[PDB]
Amino acid sequence: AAQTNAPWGLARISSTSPGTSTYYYDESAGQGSCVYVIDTGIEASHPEFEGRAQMVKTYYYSSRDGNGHGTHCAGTVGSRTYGVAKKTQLFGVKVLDDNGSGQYSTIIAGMDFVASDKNNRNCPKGVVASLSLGGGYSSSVNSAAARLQSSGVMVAVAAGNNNADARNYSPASEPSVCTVGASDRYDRRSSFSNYGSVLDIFGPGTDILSTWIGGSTRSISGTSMATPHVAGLAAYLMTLGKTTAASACRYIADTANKGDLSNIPFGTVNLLAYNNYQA
Ligand SMILES: [Ca+2]
Repeated sequence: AAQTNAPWGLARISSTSPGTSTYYYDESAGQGSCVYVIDTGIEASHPEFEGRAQMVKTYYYSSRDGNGHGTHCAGTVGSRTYGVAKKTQLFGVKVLDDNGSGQYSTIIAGMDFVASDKNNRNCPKGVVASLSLGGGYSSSVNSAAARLQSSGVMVAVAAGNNNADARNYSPASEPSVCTVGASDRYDRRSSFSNYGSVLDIFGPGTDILSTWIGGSTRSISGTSMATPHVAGLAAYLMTLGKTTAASACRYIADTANKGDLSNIPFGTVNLLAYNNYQA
């Protein structure tokens, strides 16, 4: 399949070189997988999701995304137009309020909640959890992500937006999950993106067009926007039979575009998520 004039990041994770705008992909498009977006929620009514999104939990007085963040990240995962894996099932878990603030212990709860709930869902092709959130370092927050991964969910986490070494941030530093740094449309590391030997992979993070609440779209930036590109890619790869939830971070690294980003500090992998479809 081909989707012309695509947001740059979808074209980028289907290309070897920057500077084009078509997204080349296999039409199975994540059918039969599932992705949990752990965030401010998902406006499931947004037609872009076409009936393929459900809130299934909240830790606040409402399950709605009243912030837009969770809706945008979810759109990059799996909206019809702006998503990677256009036919995956989406599940929302609202751990962030509407200003986009969550206490750790609520983030921990929602993470254990996925390890359990996946068992209430039909996801024959694999299950993925996309966490576009983080803060300082916590053994506990890290341990919750390592349980979610261990429970057979591919866990994708934002490396963080301070321009540092992500080894001081959580859940990013947790070593056993897949920590996602950011790039721009000219293959630069985004000027914020965190870096450090705990990163596994980069995906598109700077000027990412996706869904926003009210039915609407906006183009925002962050490792938060890079993270659901690599979650959706993993759903896409499960579904194709290439990899598995345990194995997907390694498979994505093995098949990445290798050398191609500017400003990988020393010591940070220079790897750019790639679907290997067109070549
Ligand atoms: Ca890893």
